[PDB]
Amino acid sequence: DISTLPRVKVDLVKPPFVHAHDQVAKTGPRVVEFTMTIEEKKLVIDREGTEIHAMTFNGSVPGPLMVVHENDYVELRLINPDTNTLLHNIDFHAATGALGGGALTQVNPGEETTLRFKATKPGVFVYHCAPEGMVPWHVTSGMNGAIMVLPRDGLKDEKGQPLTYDKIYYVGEQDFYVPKDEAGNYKKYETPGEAYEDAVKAMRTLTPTHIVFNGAVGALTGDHALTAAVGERVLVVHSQANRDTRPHLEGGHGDYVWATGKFRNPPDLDQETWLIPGGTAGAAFYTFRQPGVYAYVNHNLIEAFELGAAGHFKVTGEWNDDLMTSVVKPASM
Amino acid sequence: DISTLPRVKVDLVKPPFVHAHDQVAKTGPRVVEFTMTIEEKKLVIDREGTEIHAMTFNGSVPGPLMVVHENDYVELRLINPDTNTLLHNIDFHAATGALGGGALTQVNPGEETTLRFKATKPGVFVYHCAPEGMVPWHVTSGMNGAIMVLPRDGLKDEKGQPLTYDKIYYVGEQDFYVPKDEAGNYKKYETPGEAYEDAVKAMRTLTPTHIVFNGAVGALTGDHALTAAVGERVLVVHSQANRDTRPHLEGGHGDYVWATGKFRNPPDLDQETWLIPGGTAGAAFYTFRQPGVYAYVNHNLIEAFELGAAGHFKVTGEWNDDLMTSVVKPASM
Amino acid sequence: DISTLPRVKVDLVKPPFVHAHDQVAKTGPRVVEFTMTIEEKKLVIDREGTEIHAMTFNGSVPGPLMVVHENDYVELRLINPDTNTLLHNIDFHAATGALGGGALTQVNPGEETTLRFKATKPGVFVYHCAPEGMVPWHVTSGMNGAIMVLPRDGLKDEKGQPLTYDKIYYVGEQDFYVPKDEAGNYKKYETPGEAYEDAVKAMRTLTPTHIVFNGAVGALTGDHALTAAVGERVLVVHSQANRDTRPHLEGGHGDYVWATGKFRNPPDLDQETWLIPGGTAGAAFYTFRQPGVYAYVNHNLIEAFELGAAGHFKVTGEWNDDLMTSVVKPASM
Ligand SMILES: [Cu+2]
Ligand SMILES: [Cu+2]
Ligand SMILES: [Cu+2]
Ligand SMILES: [Cu+2]
Ligand SMILES: [Cu+2]
Ligand SMILES: [Cu+2]
Repeated sequence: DISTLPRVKVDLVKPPFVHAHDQVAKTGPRVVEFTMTIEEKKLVIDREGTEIHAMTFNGSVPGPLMVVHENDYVELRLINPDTNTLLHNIDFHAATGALGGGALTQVNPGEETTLRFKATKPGVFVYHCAPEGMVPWHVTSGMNGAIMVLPRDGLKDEKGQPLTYDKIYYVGEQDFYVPKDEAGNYKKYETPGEAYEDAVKAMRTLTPTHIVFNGAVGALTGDHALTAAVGERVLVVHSQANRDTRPHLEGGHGDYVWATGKFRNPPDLDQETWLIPGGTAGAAFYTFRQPGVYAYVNHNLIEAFELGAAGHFKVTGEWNDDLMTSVVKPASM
Repeated sequence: DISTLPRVKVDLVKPPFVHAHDQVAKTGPRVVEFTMTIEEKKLVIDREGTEIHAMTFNGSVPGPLMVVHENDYVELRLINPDTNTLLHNIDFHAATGALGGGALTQVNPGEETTLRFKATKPGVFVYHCAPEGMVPWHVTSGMNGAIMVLPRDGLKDEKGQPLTYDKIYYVGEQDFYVPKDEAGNYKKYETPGEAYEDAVKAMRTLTPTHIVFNGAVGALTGDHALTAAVGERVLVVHSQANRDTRPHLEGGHGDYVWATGKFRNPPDLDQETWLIPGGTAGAAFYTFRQPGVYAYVNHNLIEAFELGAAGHFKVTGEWNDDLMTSVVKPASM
Repeated sequence: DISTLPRVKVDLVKPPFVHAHDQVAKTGPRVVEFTMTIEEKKLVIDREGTEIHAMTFNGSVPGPLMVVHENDYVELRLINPDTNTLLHNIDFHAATGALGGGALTQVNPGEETTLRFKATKPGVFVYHCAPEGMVPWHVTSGMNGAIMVLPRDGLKDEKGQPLTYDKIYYVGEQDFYVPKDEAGNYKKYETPGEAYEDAVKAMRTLTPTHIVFNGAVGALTGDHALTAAVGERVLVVHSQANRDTRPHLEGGHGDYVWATGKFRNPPDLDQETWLIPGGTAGAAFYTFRQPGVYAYVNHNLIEAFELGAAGHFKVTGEWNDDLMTSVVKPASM
């Protein structure tokens, strides 16, 4: 059966960008092959130069977004180079059985494996490392991502009508728990393991030191701000593998939102803010109507502006005065 | 076009009360004019006399609830008297563009401005101050409120049938982060700015010192308890601009609930408790069936009874023994 | 009227098990009688032998799950033996009036009472102790449970079709706040009251020391793991009376989920993870398709694997290679 199915290999791209794909499937079910390389590396996450030892899928935090269609077969080749120091594996929330594949993908440095699973349920799902005994440590070190399983006939609105996006971005939100000394300064380590004992103590406080989008404070700002134009329909996929988040587009809305990310359910309309539970991926669809800068944030504003969970959207186009206008510019009474 | 539209001016009232309005619009679209004055003032929030320097819209925490209809134009005159010390602005989650209006409403003390925006989406929304660089500080100082955009034909249930309320109350929940000394006592300041550095440090703990309804512990109790009668249909609007909350009416339910507050979506039925994400406004509809005192609380009972997120509902009428009855009063075995 | 109704007495069983009942009612409305005895007792909650003074309904944490049908009358005899030291009562989120019955069920040690209420709304609800002045203390000491009010014609899917479960389990999640000394060690007490002052201080931190399923770390693991077989339809009822939780079945899904637990609403489909707000009970329906061990967890993995919110499901049957297969077992590159 499967031997008879067509196979296509796809090359992943770095978040927030997404690899090429078709919204409406043009072919029948296929075996979609992906390759990911685990990479333990140092990452500086803030403007003060705070450095951590991140555990990543393909060298990025979050790991890349995989896109397939309902009933396609996902075949992943997972490689753990001998330059790494820890055992890793992968748990797909999209898969059925063996801890999402975690029990079948345990690879020590210098090992590799290939897992295949049927994408039976449509929606956006979280995937993350989950080694027995140190699950939270690997997950909060940046080892998680997301996979999107699109219905074979694309997305639809609450009334069964087609929803087509012009652009898609993947925002991975990550909570970090950096160990601190007596005065409150962050500690630095030489190797991932040298941080273990301290890492566990920091996690137990349940209080993150940093909460970031795309691996670092201000990563989606400045020259890296997300872009769009008035009239463009954008789909924003957002994931949080360990903690709740409440995305909000300052100046806009979520026209159609799947907060818990499962497409067989009708979307919620006109959302101002939505709750994505820790360990879930959600998606929001919006058509830009005004140009300018938009602040895409986790709406616990302390987490957004003090901890790092904030990004920018830069939109081009003509301003619509009917929707909004300054009748009297700020002036002296 | 707009010059041709009828205009009506409305005077806001102090929460939990709401200004006069029509549920079902009796006129076509209009320009609804509101005026709000920013007020930085000292507020004591608990029984021990803990005092803070609140930043308010119209002198209250929360700011007043504005009510308009879908497709009406909201025109707000925002005044920042020269008696204030900080720059302020306003971000309407209900508006489209320029950070909800935040980028067009920056007023220094002694300045005023007038913004107009089209209320294109129905539902209850949060509005809050958002000055670049000190957003969380202003928001957690009490500078937020809510606006309700009613469908032109009023509220409807899950089956498209009309829902009419007899009473409406606005409960604004506020998380405060009061700086403390070594022993755990709250610090007092002379001016808002003298608290800034300390305020930022307290917020980063992500742990509120107080979580209150209507600006203070016990503000909606005693002589200020919310009132209703058996048979009355009540709509309770609840907002939290920065933190998640889980409202619950002890002794009752949310017959029809819009947890994320957007009316184009069908309400959730028979809710015991619902989650309102930080940065969102929700609404719950309930018909009282029993007289007595009801405890309206944030159902994280520590936040409710230890931190202050609890209010009272006092309902008059006849007790229904079919619904509930004490068969054997507490007595010695 | 009620005098004329048939009456049946039911004997409760210890969680995670549930007492015998019919999904589809075979009789008309009845008076369902239950008896519960309050029990203050010492409980060790972790592997290090940490001991607490729990306040329980029927000697367990959580209290037992009660099952009745819509419009049945629940009659509870609540006994507080003279061996107990505190006053207790019961608040049913399923009931209407008098604080869910809390105002009518205040019993001092050596007292008992009998309350009756009409189960007018279908769904799973939380019930908990709520004595004026020490509500959070009693609730976070383990004094809460849940009651399920099934529609008279059983559960149905999003399309009105019948949903029948073969097995049902009740998972009660409990957040504990154990007082600690200067070094971080847990304090031990002789009597419940001797812990009061310290208990209040620990709760105010809003940071649990333990978050467990069925009263203890690892309570639903090993020989006590939940069991099922491939092909079996299982309903998992989950409750949290004070704090939000985000259940997730590692290796599976929630085919049909009522996150806020009210059956008059259509279920959410194909959920990977769902949010149950503090003070709520939810239910998830799943048909096992693969054998093996599944990790049922609160998906804030720190709370799950460091604090104790994790259990096991052990499923028997034949492995399905179409759904998942290891193409290349972990091997040296
Ligand atoms: Cu790993
Ligand atoms: Cu906002
Ligand atoms: Cu301000
Ligand atoms: Cu309650
Ligand atoms: Cu009690
Ligand atoms: Cu997981």
